[PDB]
Amino acid sequence: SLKIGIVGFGNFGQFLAKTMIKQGHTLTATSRSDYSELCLQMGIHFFRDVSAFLTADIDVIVLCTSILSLSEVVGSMPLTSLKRPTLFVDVLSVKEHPRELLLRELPEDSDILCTHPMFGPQTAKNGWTDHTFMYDKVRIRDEVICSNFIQIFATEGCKMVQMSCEEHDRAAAKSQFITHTIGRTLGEMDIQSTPIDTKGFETLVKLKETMMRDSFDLYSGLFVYNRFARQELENLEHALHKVKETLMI
Amino acid sequence: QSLKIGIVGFGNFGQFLAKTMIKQGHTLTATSRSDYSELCLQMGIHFFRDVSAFLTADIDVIVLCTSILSLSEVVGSMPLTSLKRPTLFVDVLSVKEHPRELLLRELPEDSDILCTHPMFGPQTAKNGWTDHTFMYDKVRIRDEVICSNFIQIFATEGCKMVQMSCEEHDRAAAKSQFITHTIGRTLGEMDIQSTPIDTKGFETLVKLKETMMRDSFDLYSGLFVYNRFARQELENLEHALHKVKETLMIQRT
Ligand SMILES: NC(=O)c1ccc[n+]([C@@H]2O[C@H](COP(=O)([O-])OP(=O)(O)OC[C@H]3O[C@@H](n4cnc5c(N)ncnc54)[C@H](OP(=O)(O)O)[C@@H]3O)[C@@H](O)[C@H]2O)c1
Ligand SMILES: NC(=O)c1ccc[n+]([C@@H]2O[C@H](COP(=O)([O-])OP(=O)(O)OC[C@H]3O[C@@H](n4cnc5c(N)ncnc54)[C@H](OP(=O)(O)O)[C@@H]3O)[C@@H](O)[C@H]2O)c1
Ligand SMILES: N[C@@H](Cc1ccc(O)cc1)C(=O)O
Ligand SMILES: N[C@@H](Cc1ccc(O)cc1)C(=O)O
Repeated sequence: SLKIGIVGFGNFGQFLAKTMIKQGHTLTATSRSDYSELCLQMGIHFFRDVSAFLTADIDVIVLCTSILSLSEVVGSMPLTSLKRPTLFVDVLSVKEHPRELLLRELPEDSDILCTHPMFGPQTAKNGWTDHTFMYDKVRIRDEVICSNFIQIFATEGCKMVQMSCEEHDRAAAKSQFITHTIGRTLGEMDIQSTPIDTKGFETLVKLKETMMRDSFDLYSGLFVYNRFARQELENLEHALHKVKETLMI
Repeated sequence: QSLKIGIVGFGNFGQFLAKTMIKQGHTLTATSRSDYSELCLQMGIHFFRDVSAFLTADIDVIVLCTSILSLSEVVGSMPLTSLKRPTLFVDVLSVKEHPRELLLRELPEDSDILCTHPMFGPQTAKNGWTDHTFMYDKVRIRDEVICSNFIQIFATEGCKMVQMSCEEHDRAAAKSQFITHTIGRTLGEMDIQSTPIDTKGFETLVKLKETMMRDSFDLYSGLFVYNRFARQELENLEHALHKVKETLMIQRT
């Protein structure tokens, strides 16, 4: 049982909180917007003031804010007020950025665990089993607390993948970022089902619908803060152009 | 007497009203600028992200719970021709001449208008609404049954029921609640602290400060910008403080 504080209690913060509560951990939260009533509903304590959140009795701080805002959020936190050395976990969709920034900004005696649960409310509605949880033990000295946190995902059946933040971003730029870009592009075309949909087109409509559920902040953070994304955007754009020219001749 | 109620603006006060409406057995729908999907799931409310879908739902009464400052933009963005049926619009803004004038100008003629201000909220009616004041003005009512069923929501909670014009409301609110918030905001800027030797009077001021600082600055701003009688009351406050101050100087001398 862990005392887990969520920083950024939005869509994915709430998603993680439901399962950690179910396992019996003690959850608290803080966020830019006021989630007092939703935390009341869920049965957890919300701290309108980040300073009171950080002086509380807390084993793990999970950074669930948007990629775009992480630097501002960490910058606004009075981290010297931490009672104890504390494990910091990030769940951002890109990994080199939070690794670099937490190593730079956190107090040195705070541990760092960089993760990406490769799933969320769209793909893992009825549980985490067989979805991938990527993690990088960036700066761990309390292996007990870190293992307790990682076990949250192991006991839910996740496929557990240790890899560096760099290898994550290289792979994510080719897969997740391309998938979102295609979903977003179909969203601007506003593709719609017809009476003669093929199965392939049905999957694309569904892919469009699920990708459009993520914020534009999230999508844009995949591009801005993954140094490998720009070339994958080029690869996609160049390939489409080459396909077009085989048709145009 | 159980209603299909849609709430526009599911923020701090919209949620406050919904809690008691759910307790009474009403069926609630909500829409808002921000996404309250999860919280509405918890409370059993049907949440529409898009106001156009909101307006085609099965709604008896639409309750406008957006900030004073945003009412004009929110109503303006509503495709009001999407309305399935003539519908009662209720306003719960803390000032009243403004929504009354705007809804009479903007709403479809066939839609009824009840202009209200519950003189209480999360800070003062935390443990129930009993013997708090609920003000209302029947601006344009033709279906008396639905209007009466809505007003019943507050009467059954033990509210003090005050029928009064929107003008008379703003006249009284400029002299009272605006002054109260101004004093609380002034004490908040002074950041007054408790002391070894607090008197009871000072204790109530500290408490008043804390309660007044819990409302949004948008709200406090709306009390002044959209009440044509607030400006004179802010002058009367400064004028009174300076009158007291000068008598101290004369007493000093
Ligand atoms: N399935 C998923 O959605 C998923 C999966 C894996 C990882 N992630 C990652 O989890 C994190 C949150 O994802 P999300 O889906 O909830 O959507 P998101 O739009 O990326 O992030 C929303 C959260 O970021 C906060 N936020 C945004 N801008 C802020 C700013 N200037 N200042 C302070 N706080 C700000 C928001 O606070 P408020 O809510 O209080 O306004 C909210 O809590 C992201 O880093 C995402 O990359 C998401
Ligand atoms: N005790 C009270 O607080 C109390 C008592 C009586 C009457 N009232 C009145 O009830 C109404 C709500 O008050 P409140 O306490 O909840 O705080 P408020 O700050 O006055 O209003 C908050 C609501 O206004 C919405 N909003 C603000 N700016 C907006 C904009 N440009 N566009 C669209 N929506 C906007 C917000 O939408 P989102 O939440 O989706 O962001 C939120 O729902 C006010 O008119 C107030 O005068 C309040
Ligand atoms: N939100 C998607 C997955 C996802 C996870 C993280 C991301 O960064 C992006 C997408 C889902 O429900 O599975
Ligand atoms: N929000 C405070 C004060 C307040 C009352 C009425 C209002 O219209 C606005 C603010 C309360 O709980 O009472």
